[PDB]
Amino acid sequence: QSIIAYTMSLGAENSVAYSNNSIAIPTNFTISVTTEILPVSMTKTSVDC
Amino acid sequence: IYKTPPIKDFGGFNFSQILPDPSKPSKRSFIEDLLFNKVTLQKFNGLTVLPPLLTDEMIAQYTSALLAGTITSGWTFGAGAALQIPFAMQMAYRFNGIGVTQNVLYENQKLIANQFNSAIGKIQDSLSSTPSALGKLQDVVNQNAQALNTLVKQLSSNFGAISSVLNDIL
Amino acid sequence: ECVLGQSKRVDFCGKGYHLMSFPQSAPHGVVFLHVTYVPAQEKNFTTAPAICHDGKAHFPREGVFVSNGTHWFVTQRNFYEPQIITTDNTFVSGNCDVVIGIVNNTVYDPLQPELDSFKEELDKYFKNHTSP
Amino acid sequence: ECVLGQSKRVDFCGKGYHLMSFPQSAPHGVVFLHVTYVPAQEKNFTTAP
Amino acid sequence: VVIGIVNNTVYDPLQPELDSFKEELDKYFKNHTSP
Ligand SMILES: *[C@@H]1O[C@H](CO)[C@@H](O[C@@H]2O[C@H](CO)[C@@H](O[C@H]3O[C@H](CO)[C@@H](O)[C@H](O)[C@@H]3O)[C@H](O)[C@H]2NC(C)=O)[C@H](O)[C@H]1NC(C)=O
Ligand SMILES: *[C@@H]1O[C@H](CO)[C@@H](O[C@@H]2O[C@H](CO)[C@@H](O[C@H]3O[C@H](CO)[C@@H](O)[C@H](O)[C@@H]3O)[C@H](O)[C@H]2NC(C)=O)[C@H](O)[C@H]1NC(C)=O
Ligand SMILES: *[C@@H]1O[C@H](CO)[C@@H](O[C@@H]2O[C@H](CO)[C@@H](O[C@H]3O[C@H](CO)[C@@H](O)[C@H](O)[C@@H]3O)[C@H](O)[C@H]2NC(C)=O)[C@H](O)[C@H]1NC(C)=O
Ligand SMILES: *[C@@H]1O[C@H](CO[C@@H]2O[C@@H](C)[C@@H](O)[C@@H](O)[C@@H]2O)[C@@H](O[C@@H]2O[C@H](CO)[C@@H](O)[C@H](O)[C@H]2NC(C)=O)[C@H](O)[C@H]1NC(C)=O
Ligand SMILES: *[C@@H]1O[C@H](CO[C@@H]2O[C@@H](C)[C@@H](O)[C@@H](O)[C@@H]2O)[C@@H](O[C@@H]2O[C@H](CO)[C@@H](O)[C@H](O)[C@H]2NC(C)=O)[C@H](O)[C@H]1NC(C)=O
Ligand SMILES: *[C@@H]1O[C@H](CO)[C@@H](O[C@@H]2O[C@H](CO)[C@@H](O)[C@H](O)[C@H]2NC(C)=O)[C@H](O)[C@H]1NC(C)=O
Ligand SMILES: *[C@@H]1O[C@H](CO)[C@@H](O[C@@H]2O[C@H](CO)[C@@H](O)[C@H](O)[C@H]2NC(C)=O)[C@H](O)[C@H]1NC(C)=O
Ligand SMILES: *[C@@H]1O[C@H](CO)[C@@H](O)[C@H](O)[C@H]1NC(C)=O
Ligand SMILES: *[C@@H]1O[C@H](CO)[C@@H](O)[C@H](O)[C@H]1NC(C)=O
Ligand SMILES: *[C@@H]1O[C@H](CO)[C@@H](O)[C@H](O)[C@H]1NC(C)=O
Ligand SMILES: *[C@@H]1O[C@H](CO)[C@@H](O)[C@H](O)[C@H]1NC(C)=O
Repeated sequence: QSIIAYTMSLGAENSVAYSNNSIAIPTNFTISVTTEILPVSMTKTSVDC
Repeated sequence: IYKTPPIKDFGGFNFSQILPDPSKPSKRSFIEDLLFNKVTLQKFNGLTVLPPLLTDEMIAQYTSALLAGTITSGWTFGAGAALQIPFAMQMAYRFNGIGVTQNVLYENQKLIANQFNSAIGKIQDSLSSTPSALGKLQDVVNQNAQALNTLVKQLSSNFGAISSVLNDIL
Repeated sequence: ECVLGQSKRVDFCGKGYHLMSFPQSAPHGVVFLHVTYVPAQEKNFTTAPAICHDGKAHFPREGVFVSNGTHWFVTQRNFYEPQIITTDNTFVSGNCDVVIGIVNNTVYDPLQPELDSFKEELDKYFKNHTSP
Repeated sequence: ECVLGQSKRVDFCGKGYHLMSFPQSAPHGVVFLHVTYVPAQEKNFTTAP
Repeated sequence: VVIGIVNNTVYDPLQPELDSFKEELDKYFKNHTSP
């Protein structure tokens, strides 16, 4: 293992096949849970001059 | 990152002004070439400018994916697996979000087609004629330069000393 | 909004179609558990903008017309649920001479099967009445 | 919210009834092209509740 | 109870779907008299 430098990849390339009479309709689904974190306060502090 | 198909049979619309132009050295379209020309923009005393992480060509590649996806797939690619729907039914769904029935579009397909194409052309003319259209961005670049320039001007102030040249008083 | 009700602003309460969330406390903060519904594997089909049957252009009340290459039906936008083409699921609007790219299919109405049973029922009653 | 989908909030994504938007890059910014439906000339009538 | 209400006839699409059948049945009854 070593350190290397390169150009970043904008993501995984993927093309879509457009047409004027083609449609895709899902037949299944999954229920995934995603977390989310937000700060709401800080430690209050008072100082005497 | 999606990419548009080579075919441009989008039901009488043309997205030419917004679809990227391969001719330019950078993959930029007609509209954002006007914007890059409108805006007007290492130093001795420590003042350095650092380059952004995303190079200016890299951003233009993202906007193509955001634009290619929304012109062939609808709203699905943002909230699931990408699915293809012809553009003629893409507009029909949008009208249902307005509360007008979907028959109106297929009854007047030509009129909406012409009005959309004509409207896009006006934006290129309106932006390129009046110079005050980009006031919001132009404020940011001017504000940054002015404050930084004043800092250099401050080195010539005496601040009540005998001379503003540090080596001179020494 | 995300918790006390259901949200429609896409990608605000969870990535995908949102259902609800369950808040949890934290030291000097708060953490959410968004529950998102996202479609699984897909399948390509043949689609149409409308159906003309007797000179009139037909349109689904909600969803989209769909064909697998042999027959046309109507299903919901986000889940494959085949249904027979019914007029109760398809209103009519004017003639079909302007719909660009229009295709052909017969249109069924759940009115006919009710009439078909009684029409056949009426046929036998008249045949019986010939005996006297 | 109104590029990956359609917005029902009034005035939030352009004056009038909204259909979609198109993003375009810019130096240190972004410019939006809101395509908004707007009702044309009207006509008076008589109504009953 | 409703204010501002006015009178107007109301069309019922399923009625001609049965009126035509009843009309055609009544014709059959007249036809059934001849034999
Ligand atoms: C596309 O969808 C069509 C609608 O479902 C489908 O037609 C249906 O096909 C099934 C078989 O897959 C038939 O089911 C019957 O098949 C034989 C026919 O005699 C019977 O013995 C069986 O017991 C069974 O009931 C349906 O009858 C048929 N429906 C119609 C209206 O024709 C196509 O097959 C689908 N095509 C593909 C490629 O999947
Ligand atoms: C969907 O089915 C419709 C009915 O089968 C069909 O309309 C029919 O089209 C044929 C031929 O296109 C017409 O036949 C006449 O066509 C031309 C005039 O356009 C004449 O020169 C021919 O000699 C012939 O008489 C029918 O008149 C016409 N019927 C009606 C009621 O309009 C549609 O074309 C079909 N649509 C698709 C996309 O296949
Ligand atoms: C819609 O049709 C209704 C029925 O055809 C009609 O209601 C009728 O109104 C008249 C006018 O008042 C009534 O006539 C009687 O009115 C009072 C009682 O309301 C009596 O004291 C009088 O002597 C007179 O005979 C009818 O009795 C009444 N019929 C019914 C069934 O309600 C409405 O008026 C029509 N709508 C409008 C806007 O006119
Ligand atoms: C649904 O189909 C599309 C393309 O339609 C295909 O066209 C014919 C070749 C015939 O085979 C039809 O039955 C097909 O439906 C698929 O897009 C292609 O996907 C493959 C990989 O799966 C890819 O190699 C091709 O390049 C794609 N086509 C184009 C024009 O780029 C699509 O993948 C199919 N749906 C699914 C879920 O696989
Ligand atoms: C629809 O009509 C209104 C006014 O109602 C009419 O009033 C009388 C003139 C009589 O004809 C009634 O039967 C009508 O119902 C119009 O409002 C007027 O607009 C003009 C300017 O266009 C203005 O000068 C008037 O003052 C307005 N009327 C009032 C009472 O203020 C309205 O414009 C008509 N609809 C359209 C699309 O023109
Ligand atoms: C939809 O997908 C789910 C999983 O995402 C499928 O459930 C699995 O089905 C396989 C059958 O091969 C089982 O072995 C797994 O144990 C199932 N998973 C769970 C969590 O129970 C489901 O069958 C799919 N349904 C359809 C109609 O495609
Ligand atoms: C798509 O529409 C656009 C605008 O309505 C068309 O753009 C012009 O087309 C003419 C015809 O060749 C050219 O001379 C102009 O130079 C084009 N404009 C620009 C800014 O280059 C375009 O031709 C249409 N494309 C199709 C296939 O119809
Ligand atoms: C779809 O496009 C092809 C060629 O681009 C064309 O031949 C075909 O007629 C189009 N479909 C419809 C329904 O018009
Ligand atoms: C005709 O109807 C009567 C009862 O109404 C029944 O008894 C008789 O069997 C019927 N005729 C035939 C041929 O079924
Ligand atoms: C509407 O208002 C007028 C006067 O402002 C009144 O005469 C009339 O009765 C009202 N309409 C109804 C249905 O009551
Ligand atoms: C009248 O009834 C006879 C059966 O007795 C039937 O054959 C004939 O078609 C009927 N008339 C008409 C006009 O259908």
